[PDB]
Amino acid sequence: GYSMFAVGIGTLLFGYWSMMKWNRERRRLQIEDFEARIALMPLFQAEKDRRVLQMLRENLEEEAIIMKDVPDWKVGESVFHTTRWVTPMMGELYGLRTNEEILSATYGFIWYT
Amino acid sequence: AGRIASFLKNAWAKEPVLVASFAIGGLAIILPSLSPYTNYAIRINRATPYNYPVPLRDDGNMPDVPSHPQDPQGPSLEWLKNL
Amino acid sequence: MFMINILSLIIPILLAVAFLTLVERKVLGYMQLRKGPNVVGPYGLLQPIADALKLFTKEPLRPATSSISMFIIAPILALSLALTMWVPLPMPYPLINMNLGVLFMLAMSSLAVYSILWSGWASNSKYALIGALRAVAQTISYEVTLAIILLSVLLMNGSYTLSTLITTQEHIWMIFTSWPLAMMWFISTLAETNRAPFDLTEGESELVSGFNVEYAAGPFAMFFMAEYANIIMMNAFTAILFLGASHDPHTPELYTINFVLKTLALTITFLWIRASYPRFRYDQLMHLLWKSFLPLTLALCMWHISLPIMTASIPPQS
Amino acid sequence: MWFEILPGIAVMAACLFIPGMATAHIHKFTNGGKEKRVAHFSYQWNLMERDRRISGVNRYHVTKGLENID
Amino acid sequence: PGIVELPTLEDLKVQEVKVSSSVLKAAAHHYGAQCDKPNKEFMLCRWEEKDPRRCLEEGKLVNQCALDFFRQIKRHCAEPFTEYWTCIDYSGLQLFRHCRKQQAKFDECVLDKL
Amino acid sequence: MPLVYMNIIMAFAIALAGLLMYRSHLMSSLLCLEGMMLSLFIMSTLIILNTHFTLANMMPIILLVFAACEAALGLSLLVMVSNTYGTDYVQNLNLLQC
Amino acid sequence: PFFDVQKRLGLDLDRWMTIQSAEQPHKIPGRCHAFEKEWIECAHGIGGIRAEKECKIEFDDFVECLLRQKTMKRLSAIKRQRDKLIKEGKYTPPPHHLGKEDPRP
Amino acid sequence: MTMYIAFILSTIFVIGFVGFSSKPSPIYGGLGLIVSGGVGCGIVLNFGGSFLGLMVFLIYLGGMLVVFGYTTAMATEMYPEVWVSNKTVFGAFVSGLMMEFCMVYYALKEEEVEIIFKFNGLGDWVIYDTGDSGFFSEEAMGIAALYSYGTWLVIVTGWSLLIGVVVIMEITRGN
Amino acid sequence: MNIMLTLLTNVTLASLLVLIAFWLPQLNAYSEKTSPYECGFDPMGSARLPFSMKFFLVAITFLLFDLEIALLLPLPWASQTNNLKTMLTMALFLLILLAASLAYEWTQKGLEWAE
Ligand SMILES: CCCCCCCCCCCCCCCCC[C@@H](O)O[C@H](CO[C@H](O)CCCCCCCCCCCCCCC)COP(=O)(O)OCC[N+](C)(C)C
Ligand SMILES: CCCCCCCCCCCCCCCCC[C@@H](O)O[C@H](CO[C@H](O)CCCCCCCCCCCCCCC)COP(=O)(O)OCC[N+](C)(C)C
Ligand SMILES: CCCCCCCC/C=C\CCCCCCCC(=O)O[C@H](COC(=O)CCCCCCC/C=C/CCCCCCCC)COP(=O)(O)OCCN
Ligand SMILES: CCCCCCCC/C=C\CCCCCCCC(=O)O[C@H](COC(=O)CCCCCCC/C=C/CCCCCCCC)COP(=O)(O)OCCN
Repeated sequence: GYSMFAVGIGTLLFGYWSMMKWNRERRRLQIEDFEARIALMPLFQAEKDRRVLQMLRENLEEEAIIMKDVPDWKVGESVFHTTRWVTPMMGELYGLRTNEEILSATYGFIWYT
Repeated sequence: AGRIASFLKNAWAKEPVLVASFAIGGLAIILPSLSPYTNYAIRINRATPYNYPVPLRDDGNMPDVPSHPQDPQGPSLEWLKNL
Repeated sequence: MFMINILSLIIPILLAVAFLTLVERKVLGYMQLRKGPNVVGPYGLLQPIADALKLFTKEPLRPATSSISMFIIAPILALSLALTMWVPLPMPYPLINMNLGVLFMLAMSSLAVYSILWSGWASNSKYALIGALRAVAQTISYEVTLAIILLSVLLMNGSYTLSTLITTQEHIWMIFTSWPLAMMWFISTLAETNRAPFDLTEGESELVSGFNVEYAAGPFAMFFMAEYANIIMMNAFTAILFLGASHDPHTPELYTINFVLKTLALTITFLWIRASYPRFRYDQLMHLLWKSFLPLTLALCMWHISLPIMTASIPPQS
Repeated sequence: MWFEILPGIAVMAACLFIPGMATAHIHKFTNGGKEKRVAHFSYQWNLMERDRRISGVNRYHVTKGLENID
Repeated sequence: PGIVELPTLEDLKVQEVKVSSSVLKAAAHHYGAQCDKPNKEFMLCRWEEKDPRRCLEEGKLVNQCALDFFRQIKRHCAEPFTEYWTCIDYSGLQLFRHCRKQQAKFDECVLDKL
Repeated sequence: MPLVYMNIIMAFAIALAGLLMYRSHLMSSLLCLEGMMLSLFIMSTLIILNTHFTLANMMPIILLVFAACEAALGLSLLVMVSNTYGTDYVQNLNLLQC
Repeated sequence: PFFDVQKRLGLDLDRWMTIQSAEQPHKIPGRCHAFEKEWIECAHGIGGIRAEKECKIEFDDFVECLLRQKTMKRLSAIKRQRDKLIKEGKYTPPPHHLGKEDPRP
Repeated sequence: MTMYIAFILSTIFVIGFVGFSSKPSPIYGGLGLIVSGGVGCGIVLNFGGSFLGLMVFLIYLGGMLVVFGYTTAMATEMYPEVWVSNKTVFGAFVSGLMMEFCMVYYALKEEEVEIIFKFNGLGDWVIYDTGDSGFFSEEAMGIAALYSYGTWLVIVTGWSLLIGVVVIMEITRGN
Repeated sequence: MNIMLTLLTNVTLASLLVLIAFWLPQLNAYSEKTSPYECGFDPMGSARLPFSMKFFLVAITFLLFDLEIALLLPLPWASQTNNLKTMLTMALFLLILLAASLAYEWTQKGLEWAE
């Protein structure tokens, strides 16, 4: 019985040592690719800003055209009392677009498998 | 001393599963407080940059904040590479 | 092109089940100093085809006292879930890549039990009811232990993603770090698939045919297909979880071959186990899971929570 | 025998080889020949969506190198 | 409640960076080393202003710095870099680890030329 | 509001009505109680995910824990009622009046 | 009725989870973090009776961020007018709203 | 608008609720509640709640298995009732079905305040957030926070579970 | 969307197998053939009579131990936090009360089946 238990515990200790080294290396690798993401984030933020603002401007121009006949409609009138920037709702950005873009924007990531 | 000896003897003879279970549970409870690497695990968790490090507005009174990543100030992960 | 992949996954799995029937008959034969099927086709190769054709050209009967709707729904559920349980398995790439693949496997398995329960109840026969209640008891017996064992083993992996298990084991099999949990997990998969010595629900000696005694022809063949598919699926999962095969990104066929060999070894081990042992009484199985496996499993869960912290070995991907 | 059990085992092994090999080949065929992209988190999905937009053919797999920045 | 002011589509134009995510990931470390100044200026603007409309010029400087960086890379060694980002691009997770020879060659290239 | 929210609130109302109007079996009422909990879990989860309240992601789990305790409590009482009468019928429990 | 043991002992048994603007893991913000921050700072220390009248603007903005009732109304109005003008052929939608845009990074 | 998948899923949710609230045999009540749990898993999955959806599905599967055992043990009758074997069960089922129908019609073709407030529809996709960041799942982070932020919650729930075991032992003792 | 197609395909295949099984073979159904099986003879009572459950107490306990699993599944993510001493203390505390509730029901003869 001693020999069996000893072989078992030795096997476990070898496995623990190996996994310790391997998981430390994996954590270093994760830090490295996280830092790549960090170095890349400003460019993504800049172009995301420009993309959002361009979609909002296009919607604003199309809404100036569409809502000219209705009598008392301010084009581009906010629904908030505050004057600070509000992150656009998904519907506002893609409100006047095709169902394929709306589907890709709402459920594209959830459904990707 | 001799009461618990024969007690653990009878337990190892009658219920080795419960003996091993209580041994493993007790080890799991007490060993983490005696380890020098628990702090290493806390530090490893703290060194993982999940979100963007927002820069600080320099006011001329920050001698210990880097002005470029490769500058010598700021935290170092050298201890981690040799770990 | 995705439906091509779905069919590519499913058609082969059903063929592998068909020929697992033959392999089991021959392995049990040779362990019993006989041969098993060697007449229908060279080396009994055509025996599964004859069995399938014989079953789907025989008259299916609906019992007079049975609830027809659940009677017919139960085998559909069984076979469709048996096929569904394969889609997140990374071989080395999965058909469906999930973040929580292990937990999806748990939920689908837990839903699989209802088909046995419903079929027994729908039948409105005494032996079918006894088989169904044995199934209730079996789930109560192994469900808590099986989940906590997965949790304990998965702590080293860092997530519930099945494809991460390949990276976790690039240098060593995870059985060298958790062979006690591996033993208890193997026995829990024996109980979870209703296999000897834990196959109480069928109860062939005791209850003649258990839950499916009423079932005939095609509906019966569907229950059989589902069970054997589950036997291969569990073993494949066991292989991925404890014996990770080295994966080369530019040559995944090597991983596929290694993985298939390991799952075949585990399946043949099930057949061996069936050839070797007497059947457990159903009350005894509950005692075995609740008085021996659950204390050790709780202690080993504590140990596997404490160990990566003690040793600064915690895995990536919160 | 015992080696007469091996033909059925070989047929079963050939049937089990198919799903993984088919998934690998179909992934490579429908992802530009380079191992279908994994998006477990929304940052990877954003990378894929940006890649789809800049390709010009509405396919994420097509990759634009330094030959696209004049 | 007041009209929302938006930039015109003319002020939103810029010379885009039209390289894919594998190229960006292969260059990311040196790109974060070299273009740190405008990127940090832009992120400080962005996080103090809390308005994307107030940090357009910083974003355009970000684009121009990235384009200058990539132009230097193209001018001094496109071939080691292409090797490296092709290796990176094959991977479905785009893992840095499977490409260490190509990364080593690219790193020696930039260290000696620039 | 959204159509999905309306449907979940309707599910709660239907289960509540089911609990209120008894038939013969107690187990059916116990099921209705479980149904109410299920709809509460779904509703709270939808609200929490939508508003991105991160720390509130744990409260539906607590909800499930307590729901399990309530379910266990209900089944114990059913065991005792059935042992007394050989049946889980509501009509049997009429010993005490107002 | 309410014995404030937390405030007397300075414990924080459940106050960490009461609002959306309070110290989330990894600094993940709530969808309506700024609106709630504003409504909380506007009404702090003035009592319940004054806060309902004097901070109604911040609270109305907060509720609009939460449920977005006015935004959906405005979008519905715009799309109904678009449907009406398109049916008669008076208005033609732009190409970048039909799937033929020049996408940008 | 887009495919109205979640609307179909929530309607099937309501239908399963009508199924088990009609108070037919428990074998069919548990079936209805299993269907509801599965489609609610799907509903939550479509909003980014993978863990919570899969978890509620798992929990309710276990619960309904226990309930099936208890139904055969104590809820049996010579002729268990289905939705069409009884005027009372069938009437409740039909009334629930067409009540859901009336609510859905009145809500989607015009804009009425049923009880709490009103709604026009538009599909669920409009209220999303278009947020772009992260190497993690925010749901998983908020749920993992139970062990660092939610110490008090862990304490009270663990105590209640231990007390629940003690309580069922006390109730089922007899004497 | 791919998982929905997969589930649809699997359910459709199984339903088509059932359809073939019921519409291809010759059917000769009579009352003797369709009667309940009880090994040669007619059943005495109904199979819908109450069937006593002797493990009724372990079944209720399973409901409470199954929810312990919902509280323990986030543990791989909880390990990534910075205050590991609080996380470990809490995780250990949770499993200890789970072991104590098992020890309570075990010592009070709650795991023995009714006789
Ligand atoms: C006055 C009477 C005292 C004794 C009787 C009290 C009866 C109630 C039981 C215990 C009272 C609760 C006290 C603990 C409240 C938890 C919060 C506090 O302790 O801080 C925690 C400290 O954690 C410690 O581990 C305390 C928990 C230890 C308690 C375990 C056992 C105690 C309960 C025993 C009785 C319960 C029922 C019976 C079961 C045996 C977390 O601090 P920290 O993580 O730094 O920072 C959090 C902020 N972050 C997230 C931004 C970083
Ligand atoms: C692997 C899964 C997919 C496999 C792929 C194949 C899919 C197979 C689908 C399952 C059906 C196949 C079953 C095989 C036998 C056919 C069963 C049935 O459809 O045939 C008869 C259907 O016939 C009907 O009884 C009435 C005949 C005509 C009905 C009119 C329908 C409208 C058609 C108008 C006629 C004009 C020409 C139509 C063509 C354009 C039923 O007669 P019945 O005797 O009871 O059943 C016993 C069948 N036996 C004899 C073989 C044992
Ligand atoms: C501080 C550690 C805590 C965490 C670890 C534990 C986690 C999980 C393990 C505990 C699970 C609950 C255990 C429940 C105990 C039940 C006791 C009992 O009544 O069973 C006895 C059997 O056990 C006993 O004999 C009673 C207690 C005897 C001692 C058991 C172990 C006590 C501790 C032993 C080891 C001490 C510490 C380890 C040191 C190792 C040496 C270095 C009766 O057996 P039956 O099933 O009824 O037999 C029926 C047929 N005749
Ligand atoms: C330095 C820190 C290390 C921490 C500790 C780690 C070392 C742990 C050492 C002990 C490990 C033991 C793990 C075993 C778990 C269960 C053992 C057990 O006791 O179970 C048996 C019962 O278990 C069985 O015998 C199994 C029954 C079914 C057998 C099925 C086939 C046999 C197994 C075939 C080979 C198994 C291969 C498993 C792994 C496969 C690869 C994945 C108890 O039952 P009884 O003897 O009746 O006593 C109860 C009353 N006192």
